Amino acid sequence: AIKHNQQIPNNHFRKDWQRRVRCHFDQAGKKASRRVARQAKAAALAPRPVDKLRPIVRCPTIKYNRRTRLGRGFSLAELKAAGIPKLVAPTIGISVDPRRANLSEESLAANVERLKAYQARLVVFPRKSNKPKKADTPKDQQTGEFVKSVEAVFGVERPIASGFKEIPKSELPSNIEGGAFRALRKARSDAKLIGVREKRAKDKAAAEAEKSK
Amino acid sequence: VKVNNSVSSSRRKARKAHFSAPSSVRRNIMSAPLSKELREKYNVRSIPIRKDDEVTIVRGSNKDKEGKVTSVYRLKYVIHVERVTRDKATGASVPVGIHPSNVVITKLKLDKDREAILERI
Amino acid sequence: VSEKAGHQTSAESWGTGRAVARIPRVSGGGTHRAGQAAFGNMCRSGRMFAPTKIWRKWHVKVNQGQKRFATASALAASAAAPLLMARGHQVSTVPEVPLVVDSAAFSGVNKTANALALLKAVGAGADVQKAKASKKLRAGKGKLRDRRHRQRRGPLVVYSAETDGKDLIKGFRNIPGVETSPVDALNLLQLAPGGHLGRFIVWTSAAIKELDAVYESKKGFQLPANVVAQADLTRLINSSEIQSVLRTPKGDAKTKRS
RNA sequence: UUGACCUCGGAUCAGGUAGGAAUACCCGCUGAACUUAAGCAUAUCAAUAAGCGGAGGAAAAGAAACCAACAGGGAUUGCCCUAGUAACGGCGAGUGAAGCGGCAACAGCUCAAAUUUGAAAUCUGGCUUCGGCCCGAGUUGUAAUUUGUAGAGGAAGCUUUUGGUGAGGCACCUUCUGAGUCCCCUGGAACGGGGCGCCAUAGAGGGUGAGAGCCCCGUAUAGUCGGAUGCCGAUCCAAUGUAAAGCUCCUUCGACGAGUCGAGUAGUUUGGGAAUGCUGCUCAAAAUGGGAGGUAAAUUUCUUCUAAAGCUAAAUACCGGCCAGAGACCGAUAGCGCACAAGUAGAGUGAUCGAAAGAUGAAAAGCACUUUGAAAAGAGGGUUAAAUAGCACGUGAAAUUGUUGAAAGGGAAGCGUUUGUGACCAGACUUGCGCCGUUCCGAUCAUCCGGUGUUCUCACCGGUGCACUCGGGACGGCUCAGGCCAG
RNA sequence: CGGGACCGAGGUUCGCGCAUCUGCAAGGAUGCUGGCGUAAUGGUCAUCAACGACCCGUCUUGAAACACGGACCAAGGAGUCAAGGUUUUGCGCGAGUGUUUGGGUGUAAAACCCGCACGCGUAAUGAAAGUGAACGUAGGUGAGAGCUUCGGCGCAUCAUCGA
RNA sequence: AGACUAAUCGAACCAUCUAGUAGCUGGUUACCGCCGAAGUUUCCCUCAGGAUAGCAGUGUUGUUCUUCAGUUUUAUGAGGU
RNA sequence: CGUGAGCCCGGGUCGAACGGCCUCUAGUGCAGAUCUUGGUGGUAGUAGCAAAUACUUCAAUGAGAACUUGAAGGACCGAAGUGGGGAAAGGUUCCAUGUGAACAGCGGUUGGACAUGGGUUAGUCGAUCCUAAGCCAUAGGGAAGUUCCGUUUCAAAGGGGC
RNA sequence: AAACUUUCAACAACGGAUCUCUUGGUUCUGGCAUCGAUGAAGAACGCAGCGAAAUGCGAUAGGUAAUGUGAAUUGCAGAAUUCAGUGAAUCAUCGAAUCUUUGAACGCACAUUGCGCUCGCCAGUAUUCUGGCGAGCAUGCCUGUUCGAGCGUCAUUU
Ligand SMILES: [Mg+2]
Ligand SMILES: [Mg+2]
Ligand SMILES: [Mg+2]
Ligand SMILES: [Mg+2]
Ligand SMILES: [Mg+2]
Ligand SMILES: [Mg+2]
Ligand SMILES: [Mg+2]
Ligand SMILES: [Mg+2]
Ligand SMILES: [Mg+2]
Ligand SMILES: [Mg+2]
Ligand SMILES: [Mg+2]
Ligand SMILES: [Mg+2]
Ligand SMILES: [Mg+2]
Ligand SMILES: [Mg+2]
Ligand SMILES: [Mg+2]
Ligand SMILES: [Mg+2]
Ligand SMILES: [Mg+2]
Ligand SMILES: [Mg+2]
Ligand SMILES: [Mg+2]
Ligand SMILES: [Mg+2]
Ligand SMILES: [Mg+2]
Ligand SMILES: [Mg+2]
Ligand SMILES: [Mg+2]
Ligand SMILES: [Mg+2]
Ligand SMILES: [Mg+2]
Ligand SMILES: [Mg+2]
Ligand SMILES: [Mg+2]
Ligand SMILES: [Mg+2]
Ligand SMILES: [Mg+2]
Ligand SMILES: [Mg+2]
Ligand SMILES: [Mg+2]
Ligand SMILES: [Mg+2]
Ligand SMILES: [Mg+2]
Ligand SMILES: [Mg+2]
Ligand SMILES: [Mg+2]
Ligand SMILES: [Mg+2]
Ligand SMILES: [Mg+2]
Ligand SMILES: [Mg+2]
Ligand SMILES: [Mg+2]
Ligand SMILES: [Mg+2]
Ligand SMILES: [Mg+2]
Ligand SMILES: [Mg+2]
Ligand SMILES: [Mg+2]
Ligand SMILES: [Mg+2]
Ligand SMILES: [Mg+2]
Ligand SMILES: [Mg+2]
Ligand SMILES: [Mg+2]
Ligand SMILES: [Mg+2]
Ligand SMILES: [Mg+2]
Ligand SMILES: [Mg+2]
Ligand SMILES: [Mg+2]
Ligand SMILES: [Mg+2]
Repeated sequence: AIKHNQQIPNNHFRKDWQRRVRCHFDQAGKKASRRVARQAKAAALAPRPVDKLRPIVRCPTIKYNRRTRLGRGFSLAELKAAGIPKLVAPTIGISVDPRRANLSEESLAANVERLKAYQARLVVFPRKSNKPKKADTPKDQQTGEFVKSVEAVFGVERPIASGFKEIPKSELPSNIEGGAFRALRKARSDAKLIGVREKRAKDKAAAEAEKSK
Repeated sequence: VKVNNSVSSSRRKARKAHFSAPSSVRRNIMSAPLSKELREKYNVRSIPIRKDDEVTIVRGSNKDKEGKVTSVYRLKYVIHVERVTRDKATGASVPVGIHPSNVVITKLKLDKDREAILERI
Repeated sequence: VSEKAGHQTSAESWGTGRAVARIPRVSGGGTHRAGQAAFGNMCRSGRMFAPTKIWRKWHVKVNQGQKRFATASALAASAAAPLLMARGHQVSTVPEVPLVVDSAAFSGVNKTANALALLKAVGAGADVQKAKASKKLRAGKGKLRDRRHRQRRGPLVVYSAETDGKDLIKGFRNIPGVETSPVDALNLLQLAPGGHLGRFIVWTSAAIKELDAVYESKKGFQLPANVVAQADLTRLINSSEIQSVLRTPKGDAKTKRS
């Protein structure tokens, strides 16, 4: 029933949609109840922070790898380097992720210093105040000026590396010899023809040359 | 205003609770002020009317008569006062209903349950 | 309306050949509802035309920036004496329109007796008394649902939530028409009620200090420029610059008949 | 002959459990057509309605045989976006996800596969309950260790463990906490109008004989009269190491789920296209093996996980059940079918179908008594503010009808333009402004404060006043204007 | 130069003219007189009279139709809402724009504040691999509102030859 | 006999899918002001309907020494009634 | 008053709320749809109240008597009846006393109507017992399942004495 | 001229519109998670001083016990000793009970208030018959108990 210079419609409304219409009139009511739940959790968890410490991870695609975010938990390699037992970290507010693996020393080193920074500022009360143990924070070190949420203080600080660097003209980097455009064109051609060159190396004539001494 | 999410300010619900109140609830609703002499003696503003209290009518066409209460008739939310009556066609006298808020209690029937009530307030 | 309304029946049309309209009719034979029409907006117990849904756009998304532009305009309009009078406030005894009361006077206004006395002293008594004496009973079915009365709007007290404190609002509730607002909120529904500019505002001294900080904390919003710099057309037209280039009036206000 | 074991039975044997209801939301199976394609058969409607089975306060899913191809993310769920996109489709009509990213929430674990083998260390049941004992289960494997993040065996070092006592601060209900019935008028009755007051952390709401903050219940802040239970910690005081837990180390090992994986074929399903999932049948594996890496196949590499066993709260859905609070909603032909003895009366053999129906008055004060009548009732009389509210009851429209009054009528009436006649009636008009003639009060001007557009004016005060000023009424004269119809 | 009819709009002077020491018939009616001052004029209704007047809605080339619906009255009764587009109007910001998925806060479903990502736009063209917008005052010619130091400059937009 | 199967039979009755679809019939609710048509072209399983162009309204804009014309004259062609 | 939709005022009834102006909002305007629901007309005091042969006199009751009652006369059903009983079905219609309205398509003092009471007695009648056509369990076998088949089968099936 | 027909007004009718209201509906939001073989949901029949329905309840029947409140219920007499009451009420709370016949419905049936069987007590001369009262008797499945079956099978006697 098209009548004029219209855009061809794409309205997927032919499947008795009126039975499955979800209207969010409780958006304000849900928000208030979520805050009530958060307040109750904080009161029960006091003086512990309401959340857990998480590592910095790099986003997993070429579109987002320029930026870092918070991960699920610290890998076992990071925990072992920091000097924290795997089954002790969950009891002191550290998130553990046995699935994650470290393929670079840089990311491992960045997360280890974060673990050591948190460990420095962490106060652990004794399991029974009468007799403190070796690993319990002494009574004098406890002060009472604590923090509410870890992720506020231990969030990402520079998710994307800055691009406002300024250098002296003496330190000006040199140019690519053949031209940066030609460098990209040559790189593309090498990947496109990697199999053709290897096939002919290794050529039937080259094999014939190998065969014919 | 009203700030209590457990209390309604609905006209429809307010009237339903008033006209469907059980006998015990209707007792509290049917209360009258005390006189100045009783107010200063007991430090109480108002209490529910008992059967044998003596009141004085303040409002209506009987607004100066007084006498002993003879019936606290909770179903119609009215009080029957002695000698405050009205004549039928046949000439027989029937009592007229007086709302408790239209009278003032000039004399209480003191009993150890009422005496306890006065101490609580 | 309920989605089942008008459709809780099994009526079917009788068709032609029976000297009745072709509309669906109830079945059975033992009730008044024997052969009565059932479905349709014209029937007695049918359904309404296009039954109302809860999908309707109840809420409106207004751009943040037009809200702030209007709130600034409402505050600016609150600083003009003609706009206060044209609204209907009794400001005949107010010294200056931006009525700013020293915040030290609000020390003991947590009691309604003191708060009312303070408004009378500063010159807001006439507006306060007007609101109290205007309580009427509204006309219509509004009384049935919840809305029983209408009682006019009085002065709006604006304070600072961190310096003045939160005890000010306690003494200003039972006063009819008088309402409070922290300097960092400034609801537009209270600054131009009904869409009419010129609310009578009673500021505290502390709230005036913070008004500049409030509008400099708002990120992404600068105080707007105006399409006209000098908003007074009398001086613009009667200026020596303008009148010197006019090539004399070619006629008069009232023309002689031909 | 007797005693075992295996398998199969009896018993109103001892002790237990299941069914049905409910099903709004949830987990499955089964499963249409109307409709769209302007016909119609694939398609679509729709992996929907109907049907069947099974739970809970949520359910389900869930700790990768994942996503990716990156500098790599890291259980599940939900929202926003991806995206009306990749893709599917008589490539027509149409349908149509997922990775990444931001956020809400956050939590991890238990088995099989090992000889406790110097000691079945395990468990139901009965008795005793006083410690234990006695049958039985079980070696065709119950306890302890181990679950791939590992682990086991080493030998050095470091390190870990239990009971108590409760403030109160929540969560439960429960008693208590402000101010006029002051004067006058209208009214049947003030809750109305006018005046004089008071409370307010309380001017939400309702009732009371009409619009009540102060007549009554409640409403706003805490804090007190109490008591039921179980959750949490802040101070303090008790102890102790059997043989149990970790951490660093490298050598040695390092069991890891089969009619399953996978392949073919058929059906169905999917965006999944040489086949996304599921199911039936046939074939049917392996140990650095296997799966996946979105185009079928052979060859060679690479990346990521470890299927065929299991449990687990939150964010999420839902107004069906229970309880609350609200509305720019409806207002008795509306809103649910039901504001009422409504799933009722009633209809149908039955499955089922299914209404209509609110309002006297503030208070029954619901009409005593007399008289006519067989009686229903009528007429007097009385109640009420009102019967022009009499239970056939708030107000009481129209259609339709009766009486009275006013008109007209030779096979319609109604209607438009225009008069006449008759009945009824609204306006306008009644005088007003000026000048000159009587009787009573303060004007010109100046001083002295105070305001102001800087020269105007208000406050007190000298204005002193009968044909002289100013103002006002009394009675006369003249001019002007003034309604309707006309020459 | 006579006889008659209908009309009097406008509301201080200004003007066009004519006459002459006056003024006027010249940019629209004044003067005098009379009756009544109320149902007398006027209005409504009823009625008679003159002239005229087919029953509405609808489909249709054509309806008063021997085309259909309509006995009468009251109440109810039919272009609504959502998502997605497009053009136009108003508004804010403007190479940016959009707070409200969510978080903080609150007089508590309101109002106020916050920020990362993301959507649209800023770059297109190919089936794709991919490539990716200045010879020049971002060009020349003609027209062009407006401005002009009067010799010229020339926005938007259109036509044309180019890059 | 397409007969009978609860006054129902060339496929009973009940509830639901379901407000099934309908290029076809009927209806579609105040006033005034201004402008004001078409039944024609092309395509269609098209002929009681659509899309398309035409006719119309509204909103504008470039402008407002804006330009042209259902017309005549002069000059000069075509036609085959 | 307005060209008009409409607005305003006076008079009568009535008894508790309502209006103007500026914006916002919509379940917002009726003459029709063989429209829906309710109510009311002309027709119209009209069609009609005509099958089953049929009634009359006196008296009582009563406000009132063609259709109440008693007596007398005249008739009909004419034993495959307009009689005396029952099965199914109905459910108090049975009986007495009393009666305003409504019902008995005319009346009504009468009634299967209305109101208040009363009324159904079993070892011997019937049900109960038996089996018929047939239906349903059990053992089993199908089916995703609601359930279908099976009634003696491919079952360790029961009944009595001291 | 009247009658009749038509029009209007007043009054009176018929009818229930309009106005105003509202212990009702509807939608949204917030909180909670609790049926049943220890017999559920539903059904039938009964129970009040005077009740047909509604509501409530079950032969302990418009209800009992217990707790709290504190003087009623109401259409009439009936409670006035219940007035210090050691306690009214169609009150509120509710932790103890009662709970007819049924119904998943469970001895077998049921269109029957039908037909049975076991134990105990009481009465009739009664271990057997009759009557009254009480407690019982479904199916599937699980663990155990005890009684068995099978040349399935082991050892010994024999
Ligand atoms: Mg007919
Ligand atoms: Mg089709
Ligand atoms: Mg079609
Ligand atoms: Mg078809
Ligand atoms: Mg279903
Ligand atoms: Mg679960
Ligand atoms: Mg997009
Ligand atoms: Mg699909
Ligand atoms: Mg296939
Ligand atoms: Mg299928
Ligand atoms: Mg397939
Ligand atoms: Mg699970
Ligand atoms: Mg009256
Ligand atoms: Mg009345
Ligand atoms: Mg009436
Ligand atoms: Mg009438
Ligand atoms: Mg004739
Ligand atoms: Mg006339
Ligand atoms: Mg002439
Ligand atoms: Mg006249
Ligand atoms: Mg006249
Ligand atoms: Mg005429
Ligand atoms: Mg004619
Ligand atoms: Mg019409
Ligand atoms: Mg024709
Ligand atoms: Mg004809
Ligand atoms: Mg027709
Ligand atoms: Mg007709
Ligand atoms: Mg945002
Ligand atoms: Mg952006
Ligand atoms: Mg150009
Ligand atoms: Mg035939
Ligand atoms: Mg038949
Ligand atoms: Mg239909
Ligand atoms: Mg074709
Ligand atoms: Mg046609
Ligand atoms: Mg067109
Ligand atoms: Mg030719
Ligand atoms: Mg009233
Ligand atoms: Mg409508
Ligand atoms: Mg209407
Ligand atoms: Mg109508
Ligand atoms: Mg009709
Ligand atoms: Mg006749
Ligand atoms: Mg006949
Ligand atoms: Mg015979
Ligand atoms: Mg017989
Ligand atoms: Mg009889
Ligand atoms: Mg009769
Ligand atoms: Mg009669
Ligand atoms: Mg069977
Ligand atoms: Mg006429």
